[PDB]
Amino acid sequence: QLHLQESGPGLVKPPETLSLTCSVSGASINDAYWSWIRQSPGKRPEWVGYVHHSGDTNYNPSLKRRVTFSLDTAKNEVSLKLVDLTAADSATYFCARALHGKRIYGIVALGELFTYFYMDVWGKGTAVTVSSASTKGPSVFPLAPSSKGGTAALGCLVKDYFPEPVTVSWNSGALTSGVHTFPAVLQSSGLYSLSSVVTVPSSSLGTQTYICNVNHKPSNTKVDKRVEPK
Amino acid sequence: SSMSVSPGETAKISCGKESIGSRAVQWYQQKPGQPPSLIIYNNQDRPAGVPERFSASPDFRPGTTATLTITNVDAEDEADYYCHIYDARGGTNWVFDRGTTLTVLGQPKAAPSVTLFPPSSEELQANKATLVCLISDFYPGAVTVAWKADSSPVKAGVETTTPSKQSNNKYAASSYLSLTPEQWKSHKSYSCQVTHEGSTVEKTVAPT
Ligand SMILES: [Zn+2]
Ligand SMILES: [Zn+2]
Ligand SMILES: [Zn+2]
Ligand SMILES: [Zn+2]
Ligand SMILES: [Zn+2]
Ligand SMILES: [Zn+2]
Ligand SMILES: [Zn+2]
Ligand SMILES: [Zn+2]
Ligand SMILES: [Zn+2]
Ligand SMILES: [Zn+2]
Ligand SMILES: [Zn+2]
Ligand SMILES: [Zn+2]
Repeated sequence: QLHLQESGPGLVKPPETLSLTCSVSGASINDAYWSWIRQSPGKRPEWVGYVHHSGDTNYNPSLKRRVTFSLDTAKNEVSLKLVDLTAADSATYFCARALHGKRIYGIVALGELFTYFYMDVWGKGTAVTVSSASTKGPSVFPLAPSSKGGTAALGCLVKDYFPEPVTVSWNSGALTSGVHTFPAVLQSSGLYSLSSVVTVPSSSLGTQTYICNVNHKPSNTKVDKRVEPK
Repeated sequence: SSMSVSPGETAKISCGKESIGSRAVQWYQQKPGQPPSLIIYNNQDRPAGVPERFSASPDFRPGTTATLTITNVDAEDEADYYCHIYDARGGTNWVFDRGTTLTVLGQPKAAPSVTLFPPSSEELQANKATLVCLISDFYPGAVTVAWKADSSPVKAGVETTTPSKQSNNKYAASSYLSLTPEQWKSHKSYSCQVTHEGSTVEKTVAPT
């Protein structure tokens, strides 16, 4: 009946530093080895380190200087602490229990063996974003359809905003069909960007109007833009 | 890395580079919206709970590759697979190595629809330029994306999103390219090239 649960701040503006906790239920923190792991979307899982109350502890060379773990008996809790943050520290953070074994391939007295770890119980992880930017509303540009399938495609480029989220609709929500609204990219600038598109009968571009409606709550901004053939 | 099979069949998966010293290898499975879970440790041993259709290769000698096998594949086997390698001679890895993204087919295959937009004159007055490549309705859910200028590779100044699931179980994605107005004018064309499963689609725009 072992069970783990992570907790963290969410967004962090970096002169500050990151502090995370993990609640353990069904065992005492002095009965095992504990691990932290991190993962960016689309990327491979990365191993941060491990702690034992004996003091057999080690950290990944990638970030060894800025990270430390500690143990609190009264709360039955594992903790992580990282300093000097940049935007590449953004990830999902997992905590786990590390079991250990020995691989023996010759004569023990000649040191023909080594120690390895494997992880058998994990938490659901906590999402952390690091950003040094200030709130900013979007600029909105038109993606015009061509005059030259029988169908045309048109839309809105929603550019340079912070932070997420943004809602987008068409003709005050009276056009729900043919619409693909895509999720955003993050530039080296620090702000986001996304786009929205509709495909339409090209035999109606002279009689019909299309207007996208953008709404960005964190800056109290609303925009309406009409998209036209060239 | 990408792979697809039909229910009832057998999957074989390689991972990492060839051995130098004696090995201890661990394998890990990860479904959509979940933390990794453990399926093999110490090269061939199986933790309790794990079905017997999963099995892996023992360590016998230098020069070989770690390999995982799933017999009688069920639909719930759809996942990402990772391995974690310890080698007496090569040292300890701190990042998991990749096996594959594994799809268990329930539908016909479908090629991507692609659309490509030049930068508006509104944007050009603001002293900026952007190309936008939108990709929709493909299955299974993996593609690669390459940008080309006249007939040369680009690489620098590109951002591309992960695939995401539409409400009819197909996938979509996006790519962007950043330009100075002077760069946009001093070439003859630009292309967006999308590869699904060894097949390629291409769109092209011009300043004129
Ligand atoms: Zn002790
Ligand atoms: Zn020991
Ligand atoms: Zn559609
Ligand atoms: Zn980038
Ligand atoms: Zn409105
Ligand atoms: Zn490797
Ligand atoms: Zn070879
Ligand atoms: Zn062995
Ligand atoms: Zn080693
Ligand atoms: Zn295809
Ligand atoms: Zn389209
Ligand atoms: Zn050039």
